[PDB]
Amino acid sequence: AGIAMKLATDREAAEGLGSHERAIKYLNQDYETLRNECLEAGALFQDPSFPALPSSLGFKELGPYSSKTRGIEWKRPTEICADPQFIIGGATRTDICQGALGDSWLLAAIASLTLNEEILARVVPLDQSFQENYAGIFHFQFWQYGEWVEVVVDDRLPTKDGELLFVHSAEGSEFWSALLEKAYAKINGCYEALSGGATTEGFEDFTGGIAEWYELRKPPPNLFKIIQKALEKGSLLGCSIDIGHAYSVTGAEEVQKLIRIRNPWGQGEFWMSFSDFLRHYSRLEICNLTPDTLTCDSYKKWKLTKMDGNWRRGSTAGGCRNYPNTFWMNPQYLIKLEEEDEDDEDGERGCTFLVGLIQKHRRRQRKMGEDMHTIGFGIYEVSKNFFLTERSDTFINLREVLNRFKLPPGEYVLVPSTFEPHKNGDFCIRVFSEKKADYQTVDDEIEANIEEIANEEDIGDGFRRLFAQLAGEDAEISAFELQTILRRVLAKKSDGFSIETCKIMVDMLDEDGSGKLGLKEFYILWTKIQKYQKIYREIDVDRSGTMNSYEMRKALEEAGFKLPCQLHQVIVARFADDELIIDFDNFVRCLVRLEILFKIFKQLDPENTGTIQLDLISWLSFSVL
Amino acid sequence: NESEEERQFRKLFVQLAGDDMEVSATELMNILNKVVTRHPDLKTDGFGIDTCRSMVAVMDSDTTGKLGFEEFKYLWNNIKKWQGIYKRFDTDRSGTIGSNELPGAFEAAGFHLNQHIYSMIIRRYSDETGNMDFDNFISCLVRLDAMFRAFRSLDKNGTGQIQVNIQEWLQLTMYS
Repeated sequence: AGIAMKLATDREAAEGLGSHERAIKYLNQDYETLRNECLEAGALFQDPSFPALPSSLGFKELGPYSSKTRGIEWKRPTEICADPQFIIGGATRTDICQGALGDSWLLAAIASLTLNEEILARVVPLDQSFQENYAGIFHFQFWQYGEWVEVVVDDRLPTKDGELLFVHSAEGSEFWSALLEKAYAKINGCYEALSGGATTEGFEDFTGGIAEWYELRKPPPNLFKIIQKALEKGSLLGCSIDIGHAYSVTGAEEVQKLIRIRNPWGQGEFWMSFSDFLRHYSRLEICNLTPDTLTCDSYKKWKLTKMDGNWRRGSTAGGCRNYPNTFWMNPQYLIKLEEEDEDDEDGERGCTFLVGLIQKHRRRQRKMGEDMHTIGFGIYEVSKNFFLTERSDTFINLREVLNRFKLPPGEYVLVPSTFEPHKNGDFCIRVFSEKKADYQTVDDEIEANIEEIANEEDIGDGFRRLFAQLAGEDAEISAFELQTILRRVLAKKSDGFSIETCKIMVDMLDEDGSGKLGLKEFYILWTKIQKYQKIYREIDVDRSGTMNSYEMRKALEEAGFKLPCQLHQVIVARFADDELIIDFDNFVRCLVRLEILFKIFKQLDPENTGTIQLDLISWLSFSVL
Repeated sequence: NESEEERQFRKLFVQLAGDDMEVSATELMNILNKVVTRHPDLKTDGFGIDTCRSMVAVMDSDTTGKLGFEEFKYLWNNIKKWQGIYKRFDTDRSGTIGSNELPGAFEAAGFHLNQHIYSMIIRRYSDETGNMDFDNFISCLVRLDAMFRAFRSLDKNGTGQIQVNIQEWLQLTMYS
């Protein structure tokens, strides 16, 4: 925990940890290890971090003491089938079904998977079985808000009267499907979490793709071309009718307008009018693959970019153009296209792209699609942009919000947010586009420009007597001597610098190396302090004795500093009180450490490499002193 | 499945935050200024807010100003050790440790540096009297702990060195 952790993880991700080739070991569990361990011991696997107990079932509908979970017998594949198989190839259809417990969104998600190898495999390692190095363990790979996470489960599946209570094929022989659902429950905390699920989400987590989705009631014009264009790129589509069986869409050719409709629980597809479509089905869901999903040598893929961000109450949580005091404070991004979508009818000048903003897991989300803020973004045509900032709107409260665009080449700025300001969250924005697009972050570069005041001859003759008559016997003031004095020029706006502050004050300007302030140094302090009161003065437009969090950005700039949004979050989280207020004592204390923390760096970094190198000892000293 | 203690606090958690399970500084300040401020088995007014804000910071990896329960649990556990090391060195039960005991109490605490650093830490957490109240003794150990944990996190391989760009340097030192 703490910052040093996120930083290590961050560095790890930048080395590829969390990419499909190097997925994150969920809970730090590794499949090969634990498997081998169980093999050396001639035991079958028993997962400690999601045992065959109530825990893994539910907390409310599927809770402990709940009758629905009373008298479940967890049993392993060998104990409900003579010959358990992981997966059979040839698969031309599906017969998965749901047990008496267990949401039916899994049907369609799993059904989509069983009709593309390259897909399935991306989430279900094929090298797996009951006949090879079997030890009652399996493993899967899910996509999680932008990165991949490998989850491991022991095979015991839940059953009442020897009937599987969840996802399970009707034949009764192939176990992979039931075992995938077990691991997905796992990374969501328990089966019951999967209760209200959406198929686009879990299908998103089974693929790494992005779901684009249309209430047929109110289709857009140009849909058929969208249908057709997805099928070329390779996207799984899925349609159905609202109360309820899921079908997909496998083709979309003119002759007339006509799209072919498959049903995986059949062995096969069938033609139907696009117009009849519109009329028999009520949803259409499209799921666009990342370009590294299929290895089709020229299948034309999406070009993908993604980035990660945060909102934090007090600094970065602004959002919605409805709130112009703060909207500009959200984190900003620049999307810049070049090759317009190539010609055919359309209309131009069309670089086509998908924008997705997904919201990362919050610590109270016990179940799918619950406690999901309202989120949204703006795009704008052409340093952090100010208040003087092309579709925007459509601010839904789903886990992911998405909008398809086609806009002229050039530069655009994306600003994602929540609808009302002040809500903490993380997010990932991905952009899939026809041609190479570019992404860059736009924010203030880090910059400490502090005016080098001084001291030169003169120095108030009043100054002079003043410090001597204050230093006492040594002609030096301590953080303490200093403490009380300032408390005097102070109470007579504020109730004194705290004692910690005082101390850092002294740390900054000591240099004598002695813990005490000479005459010259106590005049620098004093001028900086006066400088801090000025700045603090103006920001306190409202002349309230206090400053709101949201104003530090600006404050800090007048004090000669420019930071990026994450450093801004760290200041308000560390220097403000609930209610987003920063007292005058905090404020300067902040600004002093920040001056010191930059100094130490440029000095250890005199050639400006952009990085400094420290050994425990030197770390402990600088870092605390 | 956890020390009856932790599962009680937990109440104080669920009361204050619900399913969020997290706690502000000042909220968490209270909770601590209760188990340890009532008891005359130990002299101390209470933990400072500042002291308190730090506990949260070094243990917040999401930069939200909240201390998660799991993290709370790590903190408390060392907090109760460092309780051990406190009393064990506050002979006079003054509500301070006199200067000359600290370096024992510190080495006691698992952290072993030299004279040169203790001649600084002491010189920076003590009072004019050169003695460190409990507040300070704990606050320090909280830091030291986290700057040590920070380095391990940034040296996963073995070099006994870390290299930080500027953003890393200020995240790691401003949130501390």
